[PDB]
Amino acid sequence: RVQPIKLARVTKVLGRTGSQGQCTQVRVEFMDDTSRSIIRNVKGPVREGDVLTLLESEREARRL
Amino acid sequence: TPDIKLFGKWSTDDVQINDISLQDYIAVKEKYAKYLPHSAGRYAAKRFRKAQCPIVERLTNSMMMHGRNNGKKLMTVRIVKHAFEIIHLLTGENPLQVLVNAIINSGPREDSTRIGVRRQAVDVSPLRRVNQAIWLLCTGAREAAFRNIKTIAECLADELINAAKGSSNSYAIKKKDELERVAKSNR
Amino acid sequence: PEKFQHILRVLNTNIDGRRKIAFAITAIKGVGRRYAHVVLRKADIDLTKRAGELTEDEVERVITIMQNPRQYKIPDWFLNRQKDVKDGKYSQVLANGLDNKLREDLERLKKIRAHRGLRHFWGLRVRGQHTKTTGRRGRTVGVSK
Amino acid sequence: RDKLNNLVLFDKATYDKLCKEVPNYKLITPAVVSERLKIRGSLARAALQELLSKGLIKLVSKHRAQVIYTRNTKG
RNA sequence: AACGAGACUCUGGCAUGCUAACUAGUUACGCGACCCCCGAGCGGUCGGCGUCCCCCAACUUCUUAGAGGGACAAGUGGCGU
RNA sequence: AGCGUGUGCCUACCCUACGCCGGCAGGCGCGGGUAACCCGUUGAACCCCAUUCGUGAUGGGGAUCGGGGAUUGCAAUUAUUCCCCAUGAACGAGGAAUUCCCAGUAAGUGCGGGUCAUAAGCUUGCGUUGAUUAAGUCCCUGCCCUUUGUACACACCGCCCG
Repeated sequence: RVQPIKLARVTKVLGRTGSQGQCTQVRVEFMDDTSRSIIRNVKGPVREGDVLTLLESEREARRL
Repeated sequence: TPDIKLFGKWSTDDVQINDISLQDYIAVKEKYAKYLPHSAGRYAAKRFRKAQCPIVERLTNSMMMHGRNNGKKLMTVRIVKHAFEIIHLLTGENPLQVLVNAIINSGPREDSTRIGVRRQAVDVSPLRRVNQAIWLLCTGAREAAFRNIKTIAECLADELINAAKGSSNSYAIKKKDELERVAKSNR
Repeated sequence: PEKFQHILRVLNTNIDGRRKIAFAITAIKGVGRRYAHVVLRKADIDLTKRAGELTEDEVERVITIMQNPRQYKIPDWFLNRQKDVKDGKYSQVLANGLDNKLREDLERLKKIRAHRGLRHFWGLRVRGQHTKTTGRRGRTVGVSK
Repeated sequence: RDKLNNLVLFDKATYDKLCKEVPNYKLITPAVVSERLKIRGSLARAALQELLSKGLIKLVSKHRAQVIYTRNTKG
């Protein structure tokens, strides 16, 4: 039923998305196994090397 | 000797930041220790320059807000000063630890963006987490004082103490736990 | 405390014995903040006490000063009736006497049918104001036939 | 729509409570005394100055808009 | 090849470098005067306070305003048919 | 604090120190200024420190209305403006909608100029206290360029069928 929190590090910024340009699209590399990577959408201002907190790791999203 | 500055009365060296995502964005210790939460610095001139402002001055700026209070920064320094003196009597703890833990508990970490009544879930960045936390706990202090014999210095102390333990009596914790409930339904 | 009487009746009007003495007596018509302070200053009363803390002879000293200002050396420039039109006197008018003094003034203007008396009778603005856009108290009217 | 009914002068049931409650509170201030005893802020201001001259409480800080008091140097 | 754009004109921020001031000031003293002893130490040479007052003292930092100076994507690292 | 104005050339009025009388608005006397020279070191407001009130349409708010006193003017009633005592409304952050704004900026706060015999709730300038949020997009309303279609040229607010 339940799943744990994961932390992941920003490795590249890819562009801006949403109807008004509101969300940045970004690539992240996990803090446990450094060989893993995924892409995500983020609401606020973002910079390369920021650390995000993920409430689910298994979901992945393209262009909304 | 001049390497330690007590902010009038309170030490910075014993403070700890316990979320590794926020250590870069909550400015405390070292070059960020000052005597007063008031400077004339040009923090607005570039995108990430905002992150170099001491966290007690960011609380002081966000407090001089609601129309009749615009520009009145000298009044707003003494509200923060008398709130920290009440926090030390109630808790016995360092007031800077109570502020840092209230910021770490109050910032939301998932939210849902608007696309057409229709929404989609997205991640929140560490700079927007610290921006959201300050606005929520300033709003919580401001709404409680509006028709009570309680001063704003007492309401800002009550709001920070309840947020530092996550009690859900504070305005900031109820609003964080509303935003993450709504976004969890938009996955 | 003494559990003393905390509502009292002074000039056919009720005073709450619970406010500061200088703000309790302004419940009398004809007695504002400015006049109430000067009466208590001539009466030799301490302004710090609550209105239920006055003794029976202290309220009679205040009442006898309010009704005769000119004999306790309250100035002529302080008073609310100056050279009264029918008999030339100077005085302060209080309680139900102030209601009748206005009632006589509006009828005196109406009897000779001066412009003031007609505006007071038709219910219009009496001083210089415009009437096209302010003071509206009727109902919205539709254009339809 | 509602009304408070705060007292303007003490009675023994609340004045003996004022003297019994002194050690219980880490923070003593006119507003917390007002809401807890059902007392006006001007009577709460007056009552806390008497306890200071009796030596029963410590003044922590004073300013036009905010006084602060605390328990007598133990606990 | 022509007009618009840009250049151009006024304005803001820098000069202890220049020119030079009783319708602008500073510092200092021949000094002179009132007040305080708080000061090593006295009621003093010497200390403190001044839009208190002369200079036939010295000067231009603060004020005024004329001439010139200065910034070019010029220097270093990436990206670009 | 900073920007300004000042004896009106027909046209007949200017900016004010100091002393005295009056609670106040105001009155009398006597000097300076055609201005880096006199009002003037332009003792501005918010802000700052101490006091009183105590969650009450309240010592919040000040509309409406009675009586008296000065000043301008040839003349003040349909109240010119100003001063004093009294009276004490709606209003507890505003439905569907909708405006302006990116740094000494928004907003707060007061002061000059214009109009002026008498007089800003307007407008055009100046200083003072001083933030939150962005560093983007074409979704809504529009603009520029190219390809494309048309029965439009009065130009889509067009033309046209039973």
